[PDB]
Amino acid sequence: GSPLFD
Repeated sequence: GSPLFD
């Protein structure tokens, strides 16, 4: 849901 933590 973000480039780093979904």
